[PDB]
Amino acid sequence: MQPMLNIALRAARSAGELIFRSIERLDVISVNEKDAKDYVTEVDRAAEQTIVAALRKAYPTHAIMGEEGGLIEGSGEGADYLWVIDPLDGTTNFIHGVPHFAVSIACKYKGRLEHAVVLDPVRQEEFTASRGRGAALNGRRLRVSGRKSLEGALLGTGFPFRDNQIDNLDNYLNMFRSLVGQTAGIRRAGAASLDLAYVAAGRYDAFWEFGLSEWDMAAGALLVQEAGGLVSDFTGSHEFLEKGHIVAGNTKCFKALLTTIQPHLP
Amino acid sequence: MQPMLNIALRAARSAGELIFRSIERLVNEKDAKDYVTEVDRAAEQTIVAALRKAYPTHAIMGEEGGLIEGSGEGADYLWVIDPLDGTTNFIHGVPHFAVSIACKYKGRLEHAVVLDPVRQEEFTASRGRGAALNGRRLRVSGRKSLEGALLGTGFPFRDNIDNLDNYLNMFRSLVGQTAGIRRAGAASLDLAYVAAGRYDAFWEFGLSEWDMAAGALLVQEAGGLVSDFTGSHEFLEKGHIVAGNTKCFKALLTTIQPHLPPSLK
Ligand SMILES: O=C(O)c1cc(O)c(O)c(O)c1
Repeated sequence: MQPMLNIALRAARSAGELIFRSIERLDVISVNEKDAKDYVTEVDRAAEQTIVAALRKAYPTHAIMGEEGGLIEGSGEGADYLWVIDPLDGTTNFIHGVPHFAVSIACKYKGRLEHAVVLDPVRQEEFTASRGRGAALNGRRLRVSGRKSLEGALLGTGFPFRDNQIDNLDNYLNMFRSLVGQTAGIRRAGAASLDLAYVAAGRYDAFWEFGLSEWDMAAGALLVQEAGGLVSDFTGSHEFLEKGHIVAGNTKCFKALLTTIQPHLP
Repeated sequence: MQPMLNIALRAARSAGELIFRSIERLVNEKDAKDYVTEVDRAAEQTIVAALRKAYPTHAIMGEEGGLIEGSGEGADYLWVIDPLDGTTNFIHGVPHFAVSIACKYKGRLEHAVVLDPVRQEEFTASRGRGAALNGRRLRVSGRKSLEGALLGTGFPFRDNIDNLDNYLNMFRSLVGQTAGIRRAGAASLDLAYVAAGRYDAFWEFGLSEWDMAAGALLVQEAGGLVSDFTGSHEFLEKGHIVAGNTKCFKALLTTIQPHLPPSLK
């Protein structure tokens, strides 16, 4: 409804239609191990081109930070706007044909989250927010869940590394373990932007993950904030975008989750 | 597609439309379980009415209703119904859950439906006919190893550090090779995703027969392999299952046997 948000939304829609046609072709004509990385890079960069063309047609002086393309500075007052783009969040899902992935676009004005779009092109779920305007899913206002504690909570999470990183891993599995008793479930769906959007819509009561990139978190974090939730890093501060670890939730479940993970950090 | 499978498919469609309207509306914690029991039993009634309109002599085993014997020749047919698989997702509004209907003839899996009513994805199979998603032939993935594999898994319980440790050990060993491990929260859809090539393999323990029956037939008919944790074919009875493409099934089975007690073997 704000012109900048509408621009971002149409760019996400075009990218998502491209991604949807790609998955359709994938599902009938089956790429093998070696080709998978190259197919993903191709679809990623085609969707990013779609988005960036649409954005720059309206705001050519803005700064752009894409997953495929890196950081490109803006000029004049446009230098105060930074687009943070994951054109395809959930690439492993995508390349396997798992229908759970999103386009993720955030706009920051002087370093504050200003606009956000997370678009599931399969389910056709459009999560939007502007700073101080609240959040919507396909036009309906979003609210975080009301659950009062982790008792029976449904959490989201993820471990995005798939390396040797035995320190991190153990710590994570310790966090995970402490959460297993109270919660009704933990889900590992494979796209952090959709996990944050689901926190915002009330579908998850909270979410925690480390090892993320800015483009994975930016839009979904604004969604959670504007839906009435809380978002921070693992230490409780607001440097999640920079550090790559994030806790998001409704008020009570955010607080309980943060407390629960404290013993498994220094 | 054979008339018995088409009957099962229409029953799943009606149940799924009911489930979809139910999700649309949703309410605090205490009432949640009663709402879910209501929707569960309404969907099961829908399914069972449709099935028995065609095969009144068949045996029926639903999650809500238990087992009812059949009669005559019909006693050799057993329908195994989960009317709503993935209730925690459902009650939270997470759009990942399915209706699961299997038909067994003399104890062997004969027909199968797994229906995602949100994404409108209809997984169908008959014994010796192969599997389809919305009418298109399904094949298990071609990946030759766990390198870059996407696996699926689940914990039905959370009462249990008896079980807990066991799983978390398995999990850890699998993290290096695979591209990802997923916990989506509906075993019937995890098996259907193995069948369609979306997961390269899947393992879970603590399941009920109605959770596994249809998806197991889907995997078999899509060219995959399905067994229990010991490698035998008593997954329906034991509640632990491994399914996958041929190589990733084999690798996953090998990987998890050393991390089990003799209890799950
Ligand atoms: O193995 C996992 O837990 C995992 C793997 C992923 O590729 C991923 O994006 C994620 O959020 C979780």
